[PDB]
Amino acid sequence: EIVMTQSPATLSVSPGARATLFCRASRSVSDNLAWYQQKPGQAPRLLIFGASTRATGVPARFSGSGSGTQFTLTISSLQSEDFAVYYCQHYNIWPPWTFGQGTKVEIKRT
Amino acid sequence: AEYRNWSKPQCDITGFAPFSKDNSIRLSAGGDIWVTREPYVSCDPDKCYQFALGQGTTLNNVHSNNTVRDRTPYRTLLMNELGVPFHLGTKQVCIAWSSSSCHDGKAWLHVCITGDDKNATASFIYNGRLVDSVVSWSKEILRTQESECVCINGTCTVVMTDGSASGKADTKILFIEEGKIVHTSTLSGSAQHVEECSCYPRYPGVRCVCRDNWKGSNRPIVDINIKDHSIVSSYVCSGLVGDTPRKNDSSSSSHCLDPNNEEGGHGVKGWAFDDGNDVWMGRTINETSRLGYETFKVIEGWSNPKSKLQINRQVIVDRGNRSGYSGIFSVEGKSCINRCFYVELIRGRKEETEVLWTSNSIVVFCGTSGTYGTGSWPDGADLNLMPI
Amino acid sequence: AEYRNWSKPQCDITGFAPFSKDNSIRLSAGGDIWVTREPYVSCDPDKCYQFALGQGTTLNNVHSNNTVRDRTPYRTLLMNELGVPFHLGTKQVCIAWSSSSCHDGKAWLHVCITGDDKNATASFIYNGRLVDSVVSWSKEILRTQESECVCINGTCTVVMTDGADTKILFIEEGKIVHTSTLSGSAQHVEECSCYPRYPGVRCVCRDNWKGSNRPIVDINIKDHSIVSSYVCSGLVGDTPRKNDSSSSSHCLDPNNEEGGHGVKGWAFDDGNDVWMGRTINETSRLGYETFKVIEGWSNPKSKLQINRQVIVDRGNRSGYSGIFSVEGKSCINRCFYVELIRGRKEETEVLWTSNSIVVFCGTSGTYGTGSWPDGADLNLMPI
Amino acid sequence: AEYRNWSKPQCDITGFAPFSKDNSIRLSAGGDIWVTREPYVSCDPDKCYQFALGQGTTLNNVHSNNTVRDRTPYRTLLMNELGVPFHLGTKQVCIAWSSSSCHDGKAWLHVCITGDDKNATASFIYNGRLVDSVVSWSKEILRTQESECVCINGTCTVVMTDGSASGKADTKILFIEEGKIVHTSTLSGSAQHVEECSCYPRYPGVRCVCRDNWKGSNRPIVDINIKDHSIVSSYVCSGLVGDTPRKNDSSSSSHCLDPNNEEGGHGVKGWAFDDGNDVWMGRTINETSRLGYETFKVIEGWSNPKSKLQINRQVIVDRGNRSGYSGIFSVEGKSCINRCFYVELIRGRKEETEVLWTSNSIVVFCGTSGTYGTGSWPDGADLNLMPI
Amino acid sequence: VQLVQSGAEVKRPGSSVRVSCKASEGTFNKYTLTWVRQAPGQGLEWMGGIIPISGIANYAQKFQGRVAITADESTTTAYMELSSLRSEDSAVYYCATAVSDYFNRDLGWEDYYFPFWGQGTLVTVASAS
Ligand SMILES: *[C@@H]1O[C@H](CO)[C@@H](O[C@@H]2O[C@H](CO)[C@@H](O[C@@H]3O[C@H](CO[C@H]4O[C@H](CO[C@H]5O[C@H](CO)[C@@H](O)[C@H](O)[C@@H]5O)[C@@H](O)[C@H](O[C@H]5O[C@H](CO)[C@@H](O)[C@H](O)[C@@H]5O)[C@@H]4O)[C@@H](O)[C@H](O[C@H]4O[C@H](CO)[C@@H](O)[C@H](O)[C@@H]4O[C@H]4O[C@H](CO)[C@@H](O)[C@H](O)[C@@H]4O)[C@@H]3O)[C@H](O)[C@H]2NC(C)=O)[C@H](O)[C@H]1NC(C)=O
Ligand SMILES: *[C@@H]1O[C@H](CO)[C@@H](O[C@@H]2O[C@H](CO)[C@@H](O[C@@H]3O[C@H](CO[C@H]4O[C@H](CO[C@H]5O[C@H](CO)[C@@H](O)[C@H](O)[C@@H]5O)[C@@H](O)[C@H](O[C@H]5O[C@H](CO)[C@@H](O)[C@H](O)[C@@H]5O)[C@@H]4O)[C@@H](O)[C@H](O[C@H]4O[C@H](CO)[C@@H](O)[C@H](O)[C@@H]4O[C@H]4O[C@H](CO)[C@@H](O)[C@H](O)[C@@H]4O)[C@@H]3O)[C@H](O)[C@H]2NC(C)=O)[C@H](O)[C@H]1NC(C)=O
Ligand SMILES: *[C@@H]1O[C@H](CO)[C@@H](O[C@@H]2O[C@H](CO)[C@@H](O[C@@H]3O[C@H](CO[C@H]4O[C@H](CO[C@H]5O[C@H](CO)[C@@H](O)[C@H](O)[C@@H]5O)[C@@H](O)[C@H](O[C@H]5O[C@H](CO)[C@@H](O)[C@H](O)[C@@H]5O)[C@@H]4O)[C@@H](O)[C@H](O[C@H]4O[C@H](CO)[C@@H](O)[C@H](O)[C@@H]4O[C@H]4O[C@H](CO)[C@@H](O)[C@H](O)[C@@H]4O)[C@@H]3O)[C@H](O)[C@H]2NC(C)=O)[C@H](O)[C@H]1NC(C)=O
Ligand SMILES: *[C@@H]1O[C@H](CO)[C@@H](O[C@@H]2O[C@H](CO)[C@@H](O[C@@H]3O[C@H](CO[C@H]4O[C@H](CO)[C@@H](O)[C@H](O)[C@@H]4O)[C@@H](O)[C@H](O)[C@@H]3O)[C@H](O)[C@H]2NC(C)=O)[C@H](O)[C@H]1NC(C)=O
Ligand SMILES: *[C@@H]1O[C@H](CO)[C@@H](O[C@@H]2O[C@H](CO)[C@@H](O[C@@H]3O[C@H](CO)[C@@H](O)[C@H](O)[C@@H]3O)[C@H](O)[C@H]2NC(C)=O)[C@H](O)[C@H]1NC(C)=O
Ligand SMILES: *[C@@H]1O[C@H](CO)[C@@H](O[C@@H]2O[C@H](CO)[C@@H](O[C@@H]3O[C@H](CO)[C@@H](O)[C@H](O)[C@@H]3O)[C@H](O)[C@H]2NC(C)=O)[C@H](O)[C@H]1NC(C)=O
Ligand SMILES: *[C@@H]1O[C@H](CO)[C@@H](O[C@@H]2O[C@H](CO)[C@@H](O[C@@H]3O[C@H](CO)[C@@H](O)[C@H](O)[C@@H]3O)[C@H](O)[C@H]2NC(C)=O)[C@H](O)[C@H]1NC(C)=O
Ligand SMILES: *[C@@H]1O[C@H](CO)[C@@H](O[C@@H]2O[C@H](CO)[C@@H](O[C@@H]3O[C@H](CO)[C@@H](O)[C@H](O)[C@@H]3O)[C@H](O)[C@H]2NC(C)=O)[C@H](O)[C@H]1NC(C)=O
Ligand SMILES: *[C@@H]1O[C@H](CO)[C@@H](O[C@@H]2O[C@H](CO)[C@@H](O)[C@H](O)[C@H]2NC(C)=O)[C@H](O)[C@H]1NC(C)=O
Ligand SMILES: *[C@@H]1O[C@H](CO)[C@@H](O[C@@H]2O[C@H](CO)[C@@H](O)[C@H](O)[C@H]2NC(C)=O)[C@H](O)[C@H]1NC(C)=O
Ligand SMILES: *[C@@H]1O[C@H](CO)[C@@H](O[C@@H]2O[C@H](CO)[C@@H](O)[C@H](O)[C@H]2NC(C)=O)[C@H](O)[C@H]1NC(C)=O
Ligand SMILES: *[C@@H]1O[C@H](CO)[C@@H](O[C@@H]2O[C@H](CO)[C@@H](O)[C@H](O)[C@H]2NC(C)=O)[C@H](O)[C@H]1NC(C)=O
Ligand SMILES: *[C@@H]1O[C@H](CO)[C@@H](O[C@@H]2O[C@H](CO)[C@@H](O)[C@H](O)[C@H]2NC(C)=O)[C@H](O)[C@H]1NC(C)=O
Ligand SMILES: [Ca+2]
Ligand SMILES: [Ca+2]
Ligand SMILES: [Ca+2]
Ligand SMILES: [Ca+2]
Repeated sequence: EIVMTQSPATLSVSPGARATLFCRASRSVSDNLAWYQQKPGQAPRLLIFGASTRATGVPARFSGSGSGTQFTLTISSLQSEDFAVYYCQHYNIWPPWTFGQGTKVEIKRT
Repeated sequence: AEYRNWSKPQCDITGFAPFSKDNSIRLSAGGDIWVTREPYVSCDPDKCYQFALGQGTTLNNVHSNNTVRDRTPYRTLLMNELGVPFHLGTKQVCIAWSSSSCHDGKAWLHVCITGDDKNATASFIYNGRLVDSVVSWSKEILRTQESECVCINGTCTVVMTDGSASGKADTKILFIEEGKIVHTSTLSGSAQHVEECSCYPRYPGVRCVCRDNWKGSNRPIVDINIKDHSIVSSYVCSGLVGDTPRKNDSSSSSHCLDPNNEEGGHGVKGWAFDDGNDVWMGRTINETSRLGYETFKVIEGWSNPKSKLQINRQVIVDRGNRSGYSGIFSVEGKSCINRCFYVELIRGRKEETEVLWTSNSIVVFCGTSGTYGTGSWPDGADLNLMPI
Repeated sequence: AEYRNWSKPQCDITGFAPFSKDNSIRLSAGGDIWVTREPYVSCDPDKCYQFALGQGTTLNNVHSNNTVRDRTPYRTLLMNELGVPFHLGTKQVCIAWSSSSCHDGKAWLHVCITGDDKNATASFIYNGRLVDSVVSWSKEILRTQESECVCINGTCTVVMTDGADTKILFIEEGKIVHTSTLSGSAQHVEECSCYPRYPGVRCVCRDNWKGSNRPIVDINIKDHSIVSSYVCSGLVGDTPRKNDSSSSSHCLDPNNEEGGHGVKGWAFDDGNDVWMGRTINETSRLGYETFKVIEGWSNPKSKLQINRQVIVDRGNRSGYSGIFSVEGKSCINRCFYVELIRGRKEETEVLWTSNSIVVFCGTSGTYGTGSWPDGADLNLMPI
Repeated sequence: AEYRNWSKPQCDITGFAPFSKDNSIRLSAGGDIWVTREPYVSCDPDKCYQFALGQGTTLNNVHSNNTVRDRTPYRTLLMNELGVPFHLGTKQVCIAWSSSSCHDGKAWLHVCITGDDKNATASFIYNGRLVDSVVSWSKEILRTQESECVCINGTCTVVMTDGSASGKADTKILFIEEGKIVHTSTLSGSAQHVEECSCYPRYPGVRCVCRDNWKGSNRPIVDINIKDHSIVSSYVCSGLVGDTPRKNDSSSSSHCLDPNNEEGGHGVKGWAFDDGNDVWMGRTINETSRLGYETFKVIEGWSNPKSKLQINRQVIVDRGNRSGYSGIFSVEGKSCINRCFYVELIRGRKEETEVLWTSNSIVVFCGTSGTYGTGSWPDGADLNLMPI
Repeated sequence: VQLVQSGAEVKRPGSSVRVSCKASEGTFNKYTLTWVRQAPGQGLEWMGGIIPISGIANYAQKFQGRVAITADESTTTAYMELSSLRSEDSAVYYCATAVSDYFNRDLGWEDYYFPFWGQGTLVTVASAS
């Protein structure tokens, strides 16, 4: 069972600023990785697959990068829409298709 | 001719000398050669034959595209004398997307599996005519050894599995006499998942080393008693475990009875055999991809779960060159049963995006009591040049 | 079937009549024919087979480029009935970049050499299964006859060299039963063309070091003893060599005249006369001729040739050549083959290197003249 | 197996039913098929084989250009089971630009002629090894039957000629036992030119019908006595003469002893055989070119020089479609020797400038006591479409 | 593509619960259907799925032998029956499409990521009334 790990757990970031969310895998998952946004109470929303391909409904401001054991989701300028939990997930060859414990992108302020 | 019995003792193996190579993919670049995967070698009393599941197409062909799928209606079991590449004159023995074959001392038995995934048929073709068939008992991709079966005093045995791959499967051992299924034993003992057994005769029994796709990176052993159909099972005790993926040799471990859980899930068809308490075995050189191939003897690695003393290592394909399945086959010498093994050398999709097809060469090695040297016998095709 | 013994006397040869030709390179221009080199012919009791070290590729192929290297992991010993060109249905007998084969009267023995140059393995494949193997003893390209071995009462013999260090392996059903280190005065011994000479086996080799005269190795199957010497003929058989006006030989020593390098060739005794074949040119493997030298087996000074035959004229490339022996009704005939190399590096018109063969047999009957070159037009076919 | 003897009587032939066709040129348009000419058919006791002098090349090849020359160092005698087209796996039996073959009841004898025109060698290859050879005795294109030889009690006979074609030639009949030439008889009786004899066993003798290239448009008969090597010769008495060119049937005539002089010069390899006094024979339908092919029985045309009563005509290739050589071969049935014949169907140069090569298909017919119908079995290739 | 699921559930321990998911026309012929859990404070957890030709279903280690996943093209509804419920199973259950079309018995699954998700069914497992 491959273990996905995300950091930081609570990536507090101000509006308009850039955020980057890190994801680690307990062994190389190749580029077989995806990222899911989740607003509080809604179903998850696929943002990235194949570690870098954006999904159908996904604006330019979300970009995925990395391969092997370490991956990053970059959010170039946060709209109020973007403050959500983000789950990492491998889909490399064999079950289980484990998810990360998720990073909450909080709104940073005074 | 009498039925085969393999009563002769096993040869004093000190390593494996090269025996054959096909160059199927190098020849495909200017020739009508079949697209294959899951190749295997088996021998009649006179000569060895190479088998493969042909994707129902040649390689320089429109039908070679998307040949990465392992189950289609078009897959057929190609058969040739060993070393004769699979050219258009090759006999398609039977319709099959999974199979096993063995000469019983009188004639070939093929176990040819085909059909819908949820409802496959296994066809037993003996002396070139369909003698029996059996339907998928767990309705979830009936499948077999993708390598030679074994026959002793005419009773061939084939390990077959049905049910989930990354989960608890249903495995039966079919005892076949002249193609007629005479008995069936459900898998017993502690092997918890048992795909793709590489079997070898170990008179009076047959023994097989398999692929634990679920929880073991150690390989399961199935020990089959032809005289009373009883089955027992266990795992390759070697601390150097044979499956892929696996933990590296510094951190890997095994258990004689249980799947070792270390990188348990997924696997590759491979082999190992006992030499008293020592275990000969072959594995990919890489632990996370099927790159390279090596063989070695592990001192007490059949009996002792903690042993990591390897000796007699041989690179067969260096760590830069792709391998794939591998399988022991047994050759009856003048006064001992030699253990040979083969390595599928997969090329093309999905690892090599330079071509649209997926195919394999093979290379074959035999156990030798005599000295041997070194080399590396990779597939050898240049996919940057040949038909995309 | 009984083991072969070759006890019959040798035929009253008066020259060689044509026996076979493959046209492998002419057929390659529109066909899936294998790239080869170091071909050879050997026969079971019923029919003859052609062997070659296939470069693991067909000729009209991407893998035929740079096939000039003689050792790669992909080389395999192709086998066919004689005259059946090496098409895709050809059996790759074993992995091999150097080899020898012979039917022992019961089944084929192949000696298949492969591996790293510094550490090669020889595999003995008998009745189609690997029976034995032996590692390079001098760690410097283990190599063998590139032609038929010989078997008498089941004990096959194959000359092997490393480094030079040369051993004769005595093989019974593929199991190496004895090994003799080379003895007598042959100082370098590559690529022996052997022929049965009951009770012994005799072989004529390539001195790559100091002889343009060919070494003879005379092998005693009943006690494994080896003795060796050189082809006494003043018309020496190797290439390069000094021209016939200025060449000489010695029965015991390499003649030193253009000694270094060589080509695989053959010769055989006919009482004191020696039949032999050689390239017509003395500095390149162009042409091929055969002739009888009167007393040229016994007498170091003889240059009386007779019964000359051009086999390939001086304009057309040859290559290796090797005697093979065919058991007739009441005498052992000596046949020989000529490799007809084409392409790189002499012919830059193509990227590949391959060979046709042509094969001739000894005849007591009359024969005429001709020239049977390879015959491919490299200006036209696939570059 | 015993040596062949053909002691059985000849079958009650009423015409020839179709037996085989190769489609070699139709298959060449998408296949690696050999370029040939001077094909022939001969049979072992179990099955028939087709032979041809291959021009040392496939047809869709650069080496197929200028294949109109009948003598080159590259010509080899191709051999296959009858109907298996000459593909790349075909065995080149021997080096040969002229040849003859026959199974003696134990093994194949091939007579393979090669060399310089002024100094050719004939090689006798028996049981697959060269047993004897003989040099051109008149130093002017040694040549043989381009069709099966005949063997009775092991002594094979082959007619060979040397010397001028449009002039007085030297002809010898070689008696061969297991490839060793045991006797040689110089041609005797009144045949004045004797090329390319189509022989047939006529126990106790062998009989052959040949091509008079010099003075006869009537065909020479050579009647060979195996028990004492004596030779006698004469001509096909039929007023309907078998050679090409010839005078048309209104104006042609023959002589039982002499070349008829009518359009004597040049010829084509053909055949005829006796049926008591009637003569079965085959000839091109055209009298000035090798277009079409027909067969018929001429009543008393073996014994009577004036007969022109044909009956049982069969078109084999209609007058619009090219033929070429043709040759009887004999097949040992259950209780009679059947006479079959073949027709070379030449295509390409120099008559058909649409392609650069010259090659042939064949078609083969057998004598039948039973009824038969009609047809026309031409070569069938479209030279406007295939490789130029 | 659209997916809609059965309303919320409250269930007694040791019992089963049978969540349903009506997918859009032809969905089960193109995408693997899967069930993914979300325990109230925890991360996502795939339970299993069903292959979109053979209808063969594959389950996660933690649920194998007590979940059943089944589908019917007549209604284009898929159902998850979860047996032997305990308070650990109190979670939102989402049905989701997985792009994986096919399973190689040797090379495993490609593209097992979830582009379309149901609205999620809240399941609660307690002895309380
Ligand atoms: C030409 O061709 C031939 C034939 O192919 C080649 O020979 C072959 O070479 C390979 C090299 O890989 C050999 O396999 C290797 O074998 C060794 C084990 O053998 C050595 O150690 C033995 C044990 O030694 C200890 O214990 C004894 C007491 O029992 C003490 O006296 C010692 O001091 C030690 O403490 C020892 O018994 C062996 O001796 C015998 O063999 C040698 C020849 O090899 C003779 O000189 C002796 O006289 C005697 O007959 C021998 O010394 C393994 O250790 C190798 O595995 C390691 O290496 C692999 C890479 O090479 C690696 O991938 C493995 O995982 C493993 O390495 C790991 O584990 C080790 C142990 O924990 C660690 O030390 C290491 O750091 C790493 O973590 C391998 O199995 C073949 O045996 C040999 N075959 C034959 C038939 O000889 C030859 O190499 C070629 N030459 C050229 C130039 O190409
Ligand atoms: C058609 O096909 C046939 C079959 O292939 C062809 O026949 C073959 O032709 C070749 C021609 O090369 C012959 O090989 C050559 O043989 C001669 C040796 O033979 C001749 O000399 C013999 C010795 O003569 C001396 O001694 C006797 C006493 O013993 C005296 O009486 C003499 O006067 C001399 O002093 C002699 O015994 C031979 O006679 C026999 O043979 C002939 C037929 O050849 C008969 O007429 C006789 O009746 C009798 O049976 C004969 O006269 C060699 O000399 C040749 O080698 C030289 O030539 C080569 C080129 O041709 C060259 O490359 C060699 O290096 C070599 O030349 C060098 O050496 C010479 C001395 O040897 C020097 O003089 C020369 O300057 C140079 O330095 C060659 O070996 C075949 O024997 C013959 N085969 C058969 C079976 O007959 C025929 O040619 C073809 N015809 C056509 C038109 O295509
Ligand atoms: C379907 O398939 C079958 C099988 O293939 C076909 O049948 C075959 O058809 C061909 C047609 O060419 C026949 O060959 C020809 O045979 C005739 C000879 O046979 C006829 O005449 C015989 C003699 O007749 C005279 O003498 C008798 C006394 O003996 C008198 O009574 C008569 O009046 C006459 O004066 C006669 O014996 C024959 O009778 C027998 O056969 C017929 C069937 O054919 C039966 O009806 C009878 O009952 C009886 O059994 C018969 O009548 C030849 O003349 C033919 O050759 C001429 O024609 C060729 C072109 O067709 C031409 O190229 C030749 O050069 C030649 O022509 C020249 O010579 C002529 C005289 O010979 C001249 O008159 C002419 O002008 C010219 O100068 C030819 O050999 C096959 O025998 C026949 N095969 C079988 C087994 O039956 C059938 O045709 C097919 N049907 C269809 C629709 O496709
Ligand atoms: C058959 O095999 C041959 C050897 O494997 C192939 O020849 C080689 O092909 C490659 C790819 O085209 C060449 O590499 C390129 O070289 C050029 C410049 O080459 C010239 O300059 C260098 C100076 O260092 C010199 O070494 C060369 O020989 C040339 O004079 C570079 O700009 C590229 O970046 C690239 O490196 C090799 O140079 C070439 N080998 C030789 C001997 O020239 C051949 O392509 C194969 N042919 C077929 C049809 O299969
Ligand atoms: C396993 O099968 C083999 C056959 O593949 C059996 O081999 C047989 O064993 C006996 C005893 O070694 C051989 O005996 C010999 O027979 C000849 C007559 O043919 C006799 O003249 C000799 O003196 C000798 O007794 C027998 O020939 C041999 N069969 C063959 C074909 O070699 C073997 O016994 C079987 N073993 C078991 C456990 O079933
Ligand atoms: C070399 O091996 C050959 C076999 O390849 C041995 O030849 C054989 O010798 C014997 C004794 O002379 C021959 O026996 C005879 O057979 C015929 C029937 O074929 C019979 O009529 C006689 O009365 C006698 O029994 C045998 O035929 C012969 N085989 C062949 C193929 O010629 C030869 O003896 C061996 N030589 C040495 C030195 O070992
Ligand atoms: C031409 O060769 C054939 C063989 O291909 C010879 O045929 C043989 O002829 C004789 C006399 O008719 C047959 O003899 C009989 O044999 C049986 C036993 O097989 C016996 O019961 C009878 O009392 C009688 O002796 C013989 O079987 C037969 N062989 C075959 C295979 O048919 C033929 O005689 C040869 N012709 C000439 C002119 O030499
Ligand atoms: C079969 O052969 C004979 C002889 O070749 C053919 O007879 C000849 O036919 C031609 C017409 O094609 C006749 O030519 C004419 O002759 C007269 C008188 O010389 C002249 O005034 C005309 O201008 C024309 O040249 C020729 O005389 C005649 N010869 C003989 C000897 O009869 C016959 O045509 C052929 N039959 C068939 C069916 O083809
Ligand atoms: C063999 O496997 C072990 C376990 O995966 C590897 O151990 C890791 O070692 C690195 C440093 O080399 C540490 O950063 C990690 O913390 C270790 N992993 C764990 C899970 O503790 C070891 O590196 C591997 N050895 C080789 C040679 O690859
Ligand atoms: C095992 O094989 C893998 C696959 O080739 C190797 O991992 C790759 O390493 C290179 C850098 O050397 C990267 O560019 C690739 O992206 C890696 N691939 C993946 C899928 O992660 C690995 O180095 C090999 N390790 C051993 C022990 O042989
Ligand atoms: C055979 O060999 C000798 C020695 O190499 C050749 O003789 C020389 O020929 C060259 C011209 O080619 C002269 O310049 C030298 O002076 C000669 N040297 C001697 C020692 O004579 C001879 O030419 C060769 N024979 C043939 C026919 O090529
Ligand atoms: C032997 O073969 C060589 C090679 O073909 C011949 O030498 C060549 O001769 C031509 C002129 O005729 C030159 O243009 C070449 O450059 C030469 N090549 C080399 C490598 O030197 C030689 O003439 C032949 N000699 C004999 C006796 O056959
Ligand atoms: C015999 O064959 C020849 C060759 O095809 C025929 O002669 C040709 O006839 C046509 C007109 O029909 C001319 O255009 C050609 O030039 C002729 N060719 C030659 C070489 O003369 C002839 O008609 C045929 N005759 C018979 C009886 O079949
Ligand atoms: Ca595993
Ligand atoms: Ca030399
Ligand atoms: Ca093609
Ligand atoms: Ca004429």
